[PDB]
Amino acid sequence: MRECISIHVGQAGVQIGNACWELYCLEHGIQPDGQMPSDKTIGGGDDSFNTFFSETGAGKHVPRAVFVDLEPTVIDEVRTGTYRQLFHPEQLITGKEDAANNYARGHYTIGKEIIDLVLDRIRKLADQCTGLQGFLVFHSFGGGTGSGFTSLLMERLSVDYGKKSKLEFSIYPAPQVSTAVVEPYNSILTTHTTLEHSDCAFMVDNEAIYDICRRNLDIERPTYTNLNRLIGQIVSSITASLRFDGALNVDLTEFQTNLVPYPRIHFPLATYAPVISAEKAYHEQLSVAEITNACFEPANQMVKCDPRHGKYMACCLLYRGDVVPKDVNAAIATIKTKRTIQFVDWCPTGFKVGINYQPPTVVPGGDLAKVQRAVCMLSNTTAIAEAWARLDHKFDLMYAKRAFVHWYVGEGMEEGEFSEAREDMAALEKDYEEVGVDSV
Amino acid sequence: MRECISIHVGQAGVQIGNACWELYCLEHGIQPDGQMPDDSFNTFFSETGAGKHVPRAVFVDLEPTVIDEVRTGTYRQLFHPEQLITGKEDAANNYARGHYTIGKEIIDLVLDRIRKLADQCTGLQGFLVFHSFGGGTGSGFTSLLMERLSVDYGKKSKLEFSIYPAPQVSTAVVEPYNSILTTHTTLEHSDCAFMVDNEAIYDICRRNLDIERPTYTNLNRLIGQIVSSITASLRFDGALNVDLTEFQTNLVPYPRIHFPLATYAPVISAEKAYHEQLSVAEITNACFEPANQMVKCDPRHGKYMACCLLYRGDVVPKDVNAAIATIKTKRTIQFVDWCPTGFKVGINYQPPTVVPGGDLAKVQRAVCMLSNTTAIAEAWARLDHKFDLMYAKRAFVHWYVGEGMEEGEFSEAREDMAALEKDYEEVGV
Amino acid sequence: AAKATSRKAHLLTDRCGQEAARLPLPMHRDARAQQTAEVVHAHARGARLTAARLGRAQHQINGQ
Amino acid sequence: TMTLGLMRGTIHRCMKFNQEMYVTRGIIKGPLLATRLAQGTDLLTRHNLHMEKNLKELRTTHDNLAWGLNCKKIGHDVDYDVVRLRLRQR
Amino acid sequence: LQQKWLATSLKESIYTTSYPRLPVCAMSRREHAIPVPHPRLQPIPRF
Amino acid sequence: MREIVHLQAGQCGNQIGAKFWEVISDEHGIDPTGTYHGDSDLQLERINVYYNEATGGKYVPRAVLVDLEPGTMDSVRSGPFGQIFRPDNFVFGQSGAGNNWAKGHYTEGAELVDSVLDVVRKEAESCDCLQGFQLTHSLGGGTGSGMGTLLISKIREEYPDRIMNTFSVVPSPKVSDTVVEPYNATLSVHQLVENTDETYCIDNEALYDICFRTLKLTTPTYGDLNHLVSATMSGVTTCLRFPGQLNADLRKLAVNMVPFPRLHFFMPGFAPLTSRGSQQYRALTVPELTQQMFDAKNMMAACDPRHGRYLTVAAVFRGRMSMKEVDEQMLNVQNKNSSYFVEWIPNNVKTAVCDIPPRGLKMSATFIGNSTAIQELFKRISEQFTAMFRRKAFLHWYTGEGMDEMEFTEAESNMNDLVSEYQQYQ
Repeated sequence: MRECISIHVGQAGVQIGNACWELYCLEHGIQPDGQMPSDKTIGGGDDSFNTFFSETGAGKHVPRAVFVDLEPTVIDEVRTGTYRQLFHPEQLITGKEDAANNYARGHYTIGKEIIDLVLDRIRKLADQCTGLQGFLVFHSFGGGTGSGFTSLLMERLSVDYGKKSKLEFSIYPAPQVSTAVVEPYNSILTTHTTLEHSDCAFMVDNEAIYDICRRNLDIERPTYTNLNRLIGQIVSSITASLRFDGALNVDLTEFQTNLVPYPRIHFPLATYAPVISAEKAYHEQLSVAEITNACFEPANQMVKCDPRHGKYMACCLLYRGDVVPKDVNAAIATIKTKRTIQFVDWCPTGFKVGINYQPPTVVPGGDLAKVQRAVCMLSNTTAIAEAWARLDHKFDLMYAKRAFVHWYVGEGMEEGEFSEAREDMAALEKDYEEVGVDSV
Repeated sequence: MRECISIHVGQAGVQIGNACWELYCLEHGIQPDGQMPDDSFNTFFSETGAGKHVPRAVFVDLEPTVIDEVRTGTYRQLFHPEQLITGKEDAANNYARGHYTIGKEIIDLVLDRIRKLADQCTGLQGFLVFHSFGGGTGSGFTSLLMERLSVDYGKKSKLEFSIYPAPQVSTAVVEPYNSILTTHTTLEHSDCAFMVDNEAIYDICRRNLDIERPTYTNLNRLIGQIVSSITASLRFDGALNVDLTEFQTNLVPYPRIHFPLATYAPVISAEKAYHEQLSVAEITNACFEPANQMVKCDPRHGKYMACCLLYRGDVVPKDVNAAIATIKTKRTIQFVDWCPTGFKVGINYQPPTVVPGGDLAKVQRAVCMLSNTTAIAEAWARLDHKFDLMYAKRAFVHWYVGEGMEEGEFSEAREDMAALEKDYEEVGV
Repeated sequence: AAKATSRKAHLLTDRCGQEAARLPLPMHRDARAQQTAEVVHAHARGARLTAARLGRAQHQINGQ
Repeated sequence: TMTLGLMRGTIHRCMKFNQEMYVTRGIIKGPLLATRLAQGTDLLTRHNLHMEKNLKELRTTHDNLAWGLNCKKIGHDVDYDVVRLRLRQR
Repeated sequence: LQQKWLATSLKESIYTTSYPRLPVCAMSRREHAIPVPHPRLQPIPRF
Repeated sequence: MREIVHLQAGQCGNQIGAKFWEVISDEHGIDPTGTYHGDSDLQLERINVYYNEATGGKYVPRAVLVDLEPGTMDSVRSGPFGQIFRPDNFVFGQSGAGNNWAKGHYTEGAELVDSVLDVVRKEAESCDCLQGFQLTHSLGGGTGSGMGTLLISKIREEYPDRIMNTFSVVPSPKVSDTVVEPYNATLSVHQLVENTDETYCIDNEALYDICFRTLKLTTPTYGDLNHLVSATMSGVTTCLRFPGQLNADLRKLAVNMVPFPRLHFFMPGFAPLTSRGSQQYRALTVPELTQQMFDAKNMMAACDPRHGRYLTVAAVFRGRMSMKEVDEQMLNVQNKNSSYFVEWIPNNVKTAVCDIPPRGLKMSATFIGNSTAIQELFKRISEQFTAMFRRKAFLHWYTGEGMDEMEFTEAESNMNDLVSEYQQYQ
């Protein structure tokens, strides 16, 4: 009744759909065959699995997922992994050759034969659910499938459903260490489709998540799979309020109502507070004040921007576990007093809280500790006009000598986007400071 | 709710923070694991839902081989891993190394960890700062901490207890330039400021105790016996109490004069105190005789202009007041005319705790006087006399200039001392 | 040439250096509050004279 | 050598100066923790702004300086070895 | 003089020798301490 | 964390770099296969200052050992301790200089520096925060005296903040090994003052006048003489490797010993020196490690400072006592010989305390003495270089190697004045 249909695009999407869906089989007690042994759940209403799982004709729960790639060698690990019987066979889509760090290939030439088969399966998971809240998108800016085809799938998700909610939790490129060369041509040219055809949009930079797992957790030499875990903890806390019982629930519409003041302005910042190890969980109590102050600490963000340069426009606090409304409201009063955090002059109240009783679930082979409490916070700031400005820094630097652009024209891309879709980004670079400048 | 967050900086920071934080583990009931085998620990220790008592301390050094030993030995699980801050190279008997270049990447990790303890304390009384002028971190970084401590907290109480260099011997050569130029920053950035001199504890430990040939540890214990009497009233009950706000109120008449002394009365061995009466008269006589002080300068040239007394154990207010009325009258001691009464007393019930392996016995009475005087004008006189004896030939100055520093600090830090050397006889008259 | 250019640049740098009240003094909340409370005690003693005359009138009226 | 002495004086002066300027921003923050104080702090702003412009300028200038310096040492040692080899030929 | 004359601590840091673990029974009894069974006067109004 | 990357040069450089790495290997317990069979774990804490890491428990040094003919590294590869150095780290030429500066300064040296300048950037960059380098050569050869001065001049240009020390071997003034050894020495010294941080001075009759008279020996080998200058050579980096109450390192001694960057000329010493039959007959106490240092016999330069002034005086102590009874001797020696210090310093004696003694020993001390007794050392080169050059002796070895006579003339004026710079402070 309160369903949410994930869509994961690309190798980044598929490798995140291997960590998100391992979390949801321990959160609701699903063995990797699909079976649930115990009909009762420890904190919910015996149908908490309906936002993600669905009953079938064997007593078997099958997810509401579609995995997309333009390449077989990352999804055939899923089809021969431990969870090979959890997934329906047509929910994992593969092509035969990849778009290969390019926009026009995955948008105009190669993306055109996987645009039709996917929309047969999207309209099947969205006809089973009577109460769909909205899709979720897990894509990557710097690929060929996660940028060319995702902008092709957003553009046709607009007309087939209209004003349905769609959220993307994307991987923007890092400011320092990107794995590619022609990533900035793809990364700029999809920033149009996240502004028109998107309802909310978060950004993670893997260089920023490297700074946490090396520092807060004690994993020297992490991998991508000690980073895919922490993105599942953000996603679960967002939709934990749908599944398990709580004092104040927050849906997906109470997100957009409170932190999206204007429809050109939907880029908040994801932060998850008690990221500590079980040798440093022994030392410090983890009260509500110690987990609501650490989100405001700029070293703990999941993007490479600092909100001391920006004006906080709105916020969204999400509390899991052993939290009382007495102490949630008690430590909100402290952060108003300090002058390090500054709100904009037209948002006087500026908050929203959500309390879920269910403590977050730890995984075997995992890395965190089992904690009583947690906080996920999504604040949107005028400190995004510095993240965009470190990619005009390197689009114009490369495009001035017209370097790689022969790859794009002969695949079907007109030359307009190399002058338009950066000036498309110039306005949203200029909007964000005007909507955060003081009254006259 | 009576917290006293300690700051110790250097190789005088951690060799003293080892001895000071060893006394409190036996002053209250603390295992060196951190557990216990009736709430006085809330000044220094903090709780958890497992019974563990983690101190509210910071140990700062720029040299790993001083603090990689405290995290190696006996008192290992007591200290938090992050409460002890270490650099990667040492500032090496210098100022600009400690103040500008190397001190700028340890000024940031400390101020995150001072803020984390201070947010935990509700009724935080104030910080304590112990360091040494004779080094790089203790004299360059420490004045950089207090230049960035006053902006974060303002009028919050910050006490000094520094290891000034000795007037006869000293461990080094260029050590005056660190000792001169720390005072230009620690005048506007220090509330009260004690002094010691290690040769004035060398002679005490061999005369007033039978233990000759000591180490600094047998000097570290008596330094840690001053600090117990400073925070004496905040944890254990008293007939009259003192507090952290009380010392600077009755010993700092002027904000450019915040220099008391320190003296501990019953310094007699584990045997020689066991065969002699130790009445309250017979401990207040020791703190006034000029061979028992924790500095090497006699106040017979000077004038006592404020005082403070602390008391422990088996004290009665009658016998306190019978021996005060003698030392008012003797003319080996004189006061300045403008302090009419000149005392402050404070009585703590609890007798002091014997340290196993120390050199003092089970006693019943004690005095920690803090008497500021005019006989520190013969301390800055000697630290000047050997500074313009050696600035005339520019004898070391090239070490300092090319280290994120300019030359003009030297020619003003002496002219700052000239005003404060002229301050101490206008008030002295 | 380039050396002379660097020389003139360093000259401009020294000019900026020599160029370096309109700023708030490091300490001054103290003085401001002092002057303000002095004005306070002033108006206070004014009202004091006023009400002392008032009470002399009051004792006269009590006699009446 | 002469240009190098120039750079030395300039850089050291700059160091001490902007150190004292950050010290002044610190005095600002201190007094802070009224509207005239705000105006004085905006003055601090414009001042340290010209200050960092000056800092960037000095950086680039001494950069060009050391670049030409390497060029010079290069040519010089080149011709020195040339003279030595001419002597060898003799 | 015989214990001084006749003699594995040759290799010893002073922090290990001068700071060992003290016995479990030399710990101070807090005879004169305000009892904590009745909670102390504290501003439990958080304001 | 902190590292020391080590430079050697020649026959002096390899018959001293074979014994210095023997005393360090006994200090941290290293057998000649690499591994560790020591007792404690203070012997493995700061071992990364000198030793790298490899497969298993192998610790191979940070050693650069250089010559211009491999008849010196054929021996040091084939000693007892020759399988401990990595085989790439020897650098050898084909035809050496052999007692001529210019041959190993331009002709053969300067074509060989382009592989030594690769073995140092492969190995200084492995270290995390390198403290600096050491060198130990002789000013009387052609390998270290010419090319070792050319690596000093060409490693201070890539890494100009890391430390540069020299255990140099200055000429023996009385009986000398080579005729033309003044020419090799005096041209290195002008090349030495501008590109070295701090300089020791190690003479060989300064070692002979100890081992004859103090250790009572009548068969003193160089393998005996290289212990006396590796007992000090590891006696300066003690507090990096072992803890104490008060620490030091190579950076903190030169801070208190270089008043001005023309003034870093020391003369070292060593306290506990007695015979084997005069061994048990002395109690090894504090004043009997500081009655020996200030005496005019212990020093490792052949120059007596009774004529001069101790400008500044260092000390670094070992053993679990330097705390109060050293502070009544350093107070005593500053008062009794009251005319051997100059006025314009407050006090001169610096102090560090390492608590771990040398193996088989109880207590020690080591001296680093910045003096005005080196300006009588450089005058006996330039009273024999001007007793040679007016008659243009041996000069055809130098003008035909690409030098010129003004380069000979310049090293007169820039060492005659450095004596005239030191000469005022007496």
